[PDB]
Amino acid sequence: APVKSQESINQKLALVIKSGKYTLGYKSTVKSLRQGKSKLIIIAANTPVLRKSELEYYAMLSKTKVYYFQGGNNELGTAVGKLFRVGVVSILEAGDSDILTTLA
Repeated sequence: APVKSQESINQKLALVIKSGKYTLGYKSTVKSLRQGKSKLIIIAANTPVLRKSELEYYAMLSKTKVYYFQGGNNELGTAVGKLFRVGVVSILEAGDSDILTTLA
């Protein structure tokens, strides 16, 4: 619902995911964050303190920005395939648009 126009992060991130490199769902992000290889994580859930903080810890172990898209709707599933129905994503080689040096 793009009245919360922060939501256009989805639009720019799908524009990226068209050819820039990503990972999807807790284990898949946690994997490639522990590979150090991200520059941005999306967490589209109203995420509890210990689970946000572990993602945030991997964002800090890697060199990665954190974006809490925490509106329960998680419209981010438009960029990545809504089947997860919470939107935890991370972006690595964004070789398309600037997104993770614009959010920096």
